[PDB]
Amino acid sequence: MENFQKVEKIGEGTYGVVYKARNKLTGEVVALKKIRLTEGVPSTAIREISLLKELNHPNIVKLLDVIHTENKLYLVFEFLHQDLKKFMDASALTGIPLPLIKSYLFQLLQGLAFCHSHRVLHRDLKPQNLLINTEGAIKLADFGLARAFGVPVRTYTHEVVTLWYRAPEILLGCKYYSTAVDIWSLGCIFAEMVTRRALFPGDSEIDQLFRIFRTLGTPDEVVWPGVTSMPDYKPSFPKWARQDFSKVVPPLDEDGRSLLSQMLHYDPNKRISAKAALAHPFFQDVTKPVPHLRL
Ligand SMILES: CCC(C)(C)[C@H]1CCc2n[nH]c(C(=O)NC)c2C1
Repeated sequence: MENFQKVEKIGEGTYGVVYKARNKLTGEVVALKKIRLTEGVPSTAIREISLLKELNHPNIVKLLDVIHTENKLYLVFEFLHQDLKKFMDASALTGIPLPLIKSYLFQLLQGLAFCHSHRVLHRDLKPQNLLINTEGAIKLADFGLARAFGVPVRTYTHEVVTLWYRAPEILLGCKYYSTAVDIWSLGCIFAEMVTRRALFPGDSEIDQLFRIFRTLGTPDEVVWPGVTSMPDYKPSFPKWARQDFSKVVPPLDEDGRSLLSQMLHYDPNKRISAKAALAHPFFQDVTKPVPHLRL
């Protein structure tokens, strides 16, 4: 772009670099993602992304514009001041207060209920693409399209993609993702906010898969019909017994643990939907606290 002045690099996104930029004309502060395209223009991929501009909801970071020019694809996002990853790190000694964790989870599920009702999947939810503001809101950002740009083994910067929040069906090679993959990721995020430690910190696809198995038990046809016929399932997978759930997220009350267990069901069909999750008793006393943010 030429109508933008970089303020600082927000990071090396999954497709390109992201800068905090000022719209030299409007004075608007935005998050600008630059995706390098090499020759064959991704018309399909480009149209999918563009439709995301109509996806407007209080818990979704607004995609202001999508500019394809000079073999580059620019995504202009509304700017929020901090991501959940940084907030979680900054809250590591004291932990995020439960009422705030609950508020964040509730809002994220409202956001997912919204995109899912519009047939939009995120596919790569993680603390890094969950953005928060001073008023207590948290918003989903950077919806992916495995249906197009697939899933680059490594972001444009040769950087390692995090597998910690990946649903088991994706790891087992399912060709078709369902909205259930986002519920799984959010469940993992919820656990992390609660314990202050990643639930399944795998450093490889198989390690990711096995860490899940070690905690939730190796899945079989009883809990997950069809699992043994999945593309990457191997009858040789070690058979781990399911761990007592009270050991998984200790500080969490029973309502929180029951909701989490439902978000982490192996069978995508048994996994709770965002809509049903919003009705869970865990949210009976949900409120909207203000986070203490250091910007
Ligand atoms: C790949 C796009 C990512 C990096 C997730 C951006 C999505 C949109 C966005 N808006 N603000 C921020 C921000 O980080 N602020 C401090 C972001 C992050």
